Amino acid sequence: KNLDCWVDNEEDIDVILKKSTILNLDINNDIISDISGFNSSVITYPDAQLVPGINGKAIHLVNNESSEVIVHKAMDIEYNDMFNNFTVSFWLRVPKVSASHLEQYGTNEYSIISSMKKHSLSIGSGWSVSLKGNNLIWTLKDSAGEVRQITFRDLPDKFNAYLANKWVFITITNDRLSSANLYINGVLMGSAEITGLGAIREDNNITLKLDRCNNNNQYVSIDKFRIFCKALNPKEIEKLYTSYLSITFLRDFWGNPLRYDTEYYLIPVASSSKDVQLKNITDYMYLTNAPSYTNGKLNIYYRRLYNGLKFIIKRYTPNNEIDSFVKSGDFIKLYVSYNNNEHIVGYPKDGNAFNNLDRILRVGYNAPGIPLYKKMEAVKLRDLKTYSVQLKLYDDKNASLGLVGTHNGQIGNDPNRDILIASNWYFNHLKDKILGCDWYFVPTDEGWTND
Ligand SMILES: CC(=O)N[C@H]1[C@H](O[C@@H]2[C@H](O[C@@]3(C(=O)O)C[C@H](O)[C@@H](NC(C)=O)[C@H]([C@H](O)[C@@H](CO)O[C@]4(C(=O)O)C[C@H](O)[C@@H](NC(C)=O)[C@H]([C@H](O)[C@H](O)CO)O4)O3)[C@@H](O)[C@H](O[C@H]3[C@H](O)[C@@H](O)[C@H](OCC[Si](C)(C)C)O[C@@H]3CO)O[C@@H]2CO)O[C@H](CO)[C@H](O)[C@@H]1O[C@@H]1O[C@H](CO)[C@H](O)[C@H](O[C@]2(C(=O)O)C[C@H](O)[C@@H](NC(C)=O)[C@H]([C@H](O)[C@H](O)CO)O2)[C@H]1O
Repeated sequence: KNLDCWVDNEEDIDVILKKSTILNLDINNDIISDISGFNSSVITYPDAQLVPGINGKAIHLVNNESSEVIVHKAMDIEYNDMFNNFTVSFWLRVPKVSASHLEQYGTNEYSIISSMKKHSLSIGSGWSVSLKGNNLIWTLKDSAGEVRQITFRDLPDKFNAYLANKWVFITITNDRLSSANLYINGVLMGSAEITGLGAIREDNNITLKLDRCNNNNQYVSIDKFRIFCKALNPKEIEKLYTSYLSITFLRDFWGNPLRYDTEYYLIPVASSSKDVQLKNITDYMYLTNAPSYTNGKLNIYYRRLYNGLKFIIKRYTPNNEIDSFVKSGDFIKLYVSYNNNEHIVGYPKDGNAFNNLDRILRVGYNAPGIPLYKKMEAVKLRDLKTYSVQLKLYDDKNASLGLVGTHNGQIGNDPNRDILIASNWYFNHLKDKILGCDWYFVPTDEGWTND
């Protein structure tokens, strides 16, 4: 803590994050402003775009020189990082680079955030955040012209990868008396020795914009951009990361808010390589293997997306109000979209159920006279870091029919399958690290396109 900023009380992480923050980009009524107490100024150019963020709206940048945000560092923070420790933390969302783009822009490195005066592949001093292929780069440069750099390679499985259009949380801490550490989602991804460079003298503006990017199509989103005047520690990091994740909103596979009337494919967290298939209208659902995509020469692979059943969420009692956002604790009707029709998902009174308890879900059941329970509550009962949802079924008396999940079993002469069910069993295993009632809601997205 020798080169850290504040000098008061080294115990309360919550209070430490606040007191040590020196720049803080928040967005309110469509304006980006600094919300640390320093009131640095931010100038939002004309083509800076706002999109859903992990908690309110975020900044979306596209590839024209008029899509940018500038921060004019205030008087009393202007120089902080010339010698002291600083930490930069932000949420990022980069689209899965298409294999074509990996071929033709894979050696093109460009910035998205930078404190460092630029000129025709010649650089000032300061730092930048840059992308080159599927690499995320941190980069410190000092008055003498000396550089320190971290290069984090994204894993080759894009379903899991940090640079494949999911929101991820970046934090970079630089302790001038030791290292620069690169974290993603609270984990240490990369690091380098920064002992030895002196005097980081940079631009008086922090700049948000794509810089020297060859692909006319790139975009990226940045939220909650923040500068602390210290190398935060991982226990500080963990707390900073989870603080952004308030349960009150459910999220889609990408980290964006869960909405009604929109098509999502279901993929189970515990079985991420499966899609949902349906036996027949009126019948059960089961897990089947999704088709996968590999490419050797590019070192990349993913299970493909956009097949299996699409579902749609609707409010139980719906009509007049304005929130298209599914709140955890909301009661919904779940439907399957198959040829323009909406077939509600439910469990009919007395439908088979393994063992009398794991109730086999049914798509489109219509047996006259037979009650069909379809009131669901979508909830976030665990695993906050994972953008996943749980779904609870009720019968028509407000008794619980269980969380939605699967159960291996056999039905008639179809083969062994993992059939979708509703069961109260899950409710005793809620601390498990992996659970079978955990769902990803996946909407089509510009950022992910199967090649
Ligand atoms: C199906 C099941 O195992 N559990 C369902 C549960 O059923 C019970 C019952 O057994 C009980 C029990 O759990 O309730 C009670 C029983 O007294 C004890 N045994 C003793 C004396 O302790 C067993 C025991 O604890 C079981 C665990 O359940 O463990 C052993 C075992 O001793 O038998 C442990 C052993 O190491 C295992 N061996 C091996 C090599 O793995 C075995 C073995 O796996 C099992 O024997 C078979 O899998 O388990 O627990 C049932 O035994 C009972 O069965 C009925 C039977 O179904 C029925 O046919 C029979 O009727 C018949 C006679 Si006749 C056909 C000749 C006419 O009647 C008997 C008795 O009634 O049913 C009980 C009903 O209550 O019931 C609940 C309902 O709420 C659930 O169905 C349980 O299943 C879970 O369902 C979830 C979704 O609904 C998931 O699918 C779970 O699956 C995952 C998961 O966690 O989601 C799926 C994962 O892929 C899987 N991964 C891995 C790595 O395994 C996991 C994993 O299996 C477990 O999480 C633990 O690792 O499950 C379902 O598990």
